[PDB]
Amino acid sequence: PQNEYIEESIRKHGRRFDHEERKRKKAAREAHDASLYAQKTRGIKAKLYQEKRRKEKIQMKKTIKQHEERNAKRMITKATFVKYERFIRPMALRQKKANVTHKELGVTMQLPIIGVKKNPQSPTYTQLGVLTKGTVIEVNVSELGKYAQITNNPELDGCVNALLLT
Amino acid sequence: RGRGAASGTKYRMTLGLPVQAIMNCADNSGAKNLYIVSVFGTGARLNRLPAASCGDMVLATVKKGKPDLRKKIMPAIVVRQRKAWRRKDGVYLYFEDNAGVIVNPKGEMKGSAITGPVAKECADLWPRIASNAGTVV
Amino acid sequence: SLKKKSKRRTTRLRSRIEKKAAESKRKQKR
Amino acid sequence: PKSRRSKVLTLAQTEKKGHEGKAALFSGVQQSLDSFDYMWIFDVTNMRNTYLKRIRDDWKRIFMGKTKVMAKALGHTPEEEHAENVSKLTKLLHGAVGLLFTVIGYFESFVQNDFARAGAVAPFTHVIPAGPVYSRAGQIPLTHTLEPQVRQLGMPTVLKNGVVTLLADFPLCTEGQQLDSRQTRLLKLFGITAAEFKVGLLGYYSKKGASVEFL
Amino acid sequence: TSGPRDNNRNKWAKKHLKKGKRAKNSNFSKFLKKK
Amino acid sequence: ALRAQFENSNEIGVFSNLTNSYALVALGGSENFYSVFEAELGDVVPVVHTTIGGTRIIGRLTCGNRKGLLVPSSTTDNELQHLRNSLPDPVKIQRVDERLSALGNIVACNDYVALVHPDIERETEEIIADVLDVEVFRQTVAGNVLTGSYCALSNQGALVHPRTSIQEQDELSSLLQVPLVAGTINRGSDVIGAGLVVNDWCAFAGLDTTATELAVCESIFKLQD
RNA sequence: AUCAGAAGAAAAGGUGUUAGUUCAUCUAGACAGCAGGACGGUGGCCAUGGAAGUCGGAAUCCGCUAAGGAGUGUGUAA
RNA sequence: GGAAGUCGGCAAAAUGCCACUGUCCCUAUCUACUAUCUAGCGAAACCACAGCCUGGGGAACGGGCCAGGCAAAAUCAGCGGGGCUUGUGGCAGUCAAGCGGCGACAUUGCUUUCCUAUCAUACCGAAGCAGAAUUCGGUAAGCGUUGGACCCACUAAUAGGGACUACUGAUGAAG
Repeated sequence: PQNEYIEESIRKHGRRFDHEERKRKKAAREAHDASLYAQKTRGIKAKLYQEKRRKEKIQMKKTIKQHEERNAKRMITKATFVKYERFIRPMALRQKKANVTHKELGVTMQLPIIGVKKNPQSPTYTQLGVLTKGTVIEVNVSELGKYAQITNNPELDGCVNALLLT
Repeated sequence: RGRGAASGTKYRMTLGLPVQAIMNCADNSGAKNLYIVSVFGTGARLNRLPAASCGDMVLATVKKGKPDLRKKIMPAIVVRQRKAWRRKDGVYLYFEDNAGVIVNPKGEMKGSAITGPVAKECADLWPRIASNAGTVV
Repeated sequence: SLKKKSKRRTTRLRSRIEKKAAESKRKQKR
Repeated sequence: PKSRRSKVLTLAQTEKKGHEGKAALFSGVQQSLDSFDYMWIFDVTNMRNTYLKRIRDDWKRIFMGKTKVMAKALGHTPEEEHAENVSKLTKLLHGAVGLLFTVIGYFESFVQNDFARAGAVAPFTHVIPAGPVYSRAGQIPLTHTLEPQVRQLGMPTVLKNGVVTLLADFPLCTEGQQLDSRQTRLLKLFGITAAEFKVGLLGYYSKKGASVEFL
Repeated sequence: TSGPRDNNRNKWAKKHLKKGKRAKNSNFSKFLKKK
Repeated sequence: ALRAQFENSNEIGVFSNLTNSYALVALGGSENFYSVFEAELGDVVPVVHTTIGGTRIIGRLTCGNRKGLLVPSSTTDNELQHLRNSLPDPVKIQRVDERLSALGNIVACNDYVALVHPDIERETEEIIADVLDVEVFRQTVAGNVLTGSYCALSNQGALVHPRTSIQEQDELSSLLQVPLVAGTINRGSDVIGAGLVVNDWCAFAGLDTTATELAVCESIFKLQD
């Protein structure tokens, strides 16, 4: 069949006989259906409806609020950066780039980790380059050599989210 | 491709050729041997090696044959059987050797003239084989 | 029962409900 | 949390003044009573706003607002009313009646026809022939392109090859029968101007004469 | 596959039982019954 | 010509047989197939609702003409008795105790000339001449011994493999004393006997046969008049 | 309560019920329900095959007013 | 039928890639012995007391306790059984329901038996769903979820998971 064939069929033969009655009644009874859906359902499907109704309630509150306004083992267990290397540093834990967000600019910039300045946890972590919360790290800011503070936990989040010391 | 274009329906009969069995090539397509690797229409019967019978379709490999027909697993119709099977008429039948023909999935056989006797069952089901059969008893 | 669980809280629950309520009150005090 | 009728809301931003609007209508009624002359009592009828716009054009101001609200503002008792003998005038003062300033001859003679309203009696016995629909009772030399009207009619009409067809002869209206809402709506799609706008000039509350007759 | 426990299989089974299909069981017992 | 199918199979040369004197169709399956044959030949020749050896493939299991009909030794006495009762007197019926039971796949015959799979026994050749009253030629079509299935033949024409050479077509037609055509059927199905059934005035082909072939059979078998 | 009842998910949702708190109109007729009007410049302007308030971008103005939003949706190629 | 069983030619068979074979598909039948019963002879380990089951008893919840289900002598032969958690990341700014500076959603920045949470079969609602085929969702565990080295086919589909007494037959005293 060609192009909008059902539209042609609707035009040349009409829609269903009671179609307006069915859709009007469906448009009439969802108010009762919604409350029945909210009171009988249990579990994840309940919880998703719980949060999405709050979404629409807050939204409808804001659009209506706008309205009168219109009317008015010896191994590393944390992320690392690259005898002294007594412990094992996996290539998996190795981190090279960080998401450094400028304070004044307020833009998260992808910057390579030039090095780790100091680890507040222990000097051994700084020597081993163990990335932790509150550890100072220096990165190149030519495209923006500046220090920054980690605002995230690379062990859990898996991404080096840090804020520039500027 | 199983049970496809086989006209009517096949009565139940004894299972003669399990998986990994050797049959003679029955047509003059150029093949000599066929090797059963799988059987069409087998259910989830635990530890049941699928088996073939007259008028059945099986994935077969030309073990002995010209290299062009080899190297391609494809369905084949088992045209004869050595195990004794009873007709619904009551008489019990059996042939000397297990024979099969080389057929495309649609149902048209790839041969031009089949050799020796043909099972009356497969001639009933498969009109294409009945088109290309020499003697059926 | 008639339910999907047991209403009689086993004495472990009767044990640790009150103490965890006590830790909750201590948390508000802190 | 409570079973109640859900209220529909929109964003028209055209809500009426309510009490202020009633006060404005009362002020306009007082000014109309203070107008120069012609002391008319006639505001509206079954005709649409086009007739009212035409009437307002032939004047230099017909307006009534809420009926019996102007009378209440003036006051039925002669003490409250600024006019004379308004006690009987208020009884006659009802419905769509309002003052004007521009008359008697035009109102008596000029009566334009308009589409009928529900409740009246049909001026004739309109009949719709079967087959393809005739918008103007077969006056087209009323096309059959009424694709959406077929679904919007509800009456014995089916769409055959994209053409609305009345399977059985459906009498639209008959003379002497009360015009139902369905009958009036069906007649709206046709050219049935079964109405005539009238006026009321029984009396005139003249400033000096103060003789509002009951003619 | 429609299972023999299906209410509509059971429903149409009923209507077969109300044709000449069961009539050949009603008078069919009447055969012996006059003997 | 007609487009007809048995059950949902186009190979109506397998499931039925047709000559100038009678029509044999399969049993118990589609009586719609019987209706199709009856619709064109019901008032002219008998239409026998038969089986051969308890099978529906009677078309490929028998060979016959307007004069005589042959059946294999595999046919039962009951089915043979059925055929003789239904068939009229002028048609003779015989049991051919012959090497290759499937007579339809090896023998294609008309009222005057028959073509046989060379690998037949001499007594079979003698009885065919005795019964069919035709000259018997032990030749082959397109290099294939199955004359009956690869050579759909009638009184006014014949069809063979498209592969067979032009000189081979001329030899067969001259030895058959009838025009011949190298055509196809059922969209490349080369089993002409198994797809097309022909008498001297009507012909039936599978539903999957395209219009080009149907025009060809109409031309060669001249059914237009 | 279609599995009621005899601190953890918990924050939120329910056209379930009952009480209160703070605002609204109301015999100048409240809410709803109905009949009817719901207009004329104007198919305002770019935008386009066709966009006429309702595919799409800014105002979005005015005459009658008791009211008609350069328009609330459905819808029509329009 | 001849390695498809099994990690596999383990053990037989074939003799003294081909071929043979009950390893398997799938077991069946036959023979001897043990086995059972009878006459005789006749131990020991072990033994607080005993022996039905569900839940609960802070633990270790048990065989005794509690609350239930229940519960009719005596035996014979087999089998040995004994309130966590989930479907939705981290940094920064913006609102702002509101409360007492936070601030909720949103916005912008970068990087054997059982369970249902149902694969198939039954039904159902939606989708540019023309037909066919299919996608998503709902009720649903009645019923299936295969055969060979991540693969390669079959298949409607090859879904994801939890874990002395009893059991099975045989006699049996008695109102």
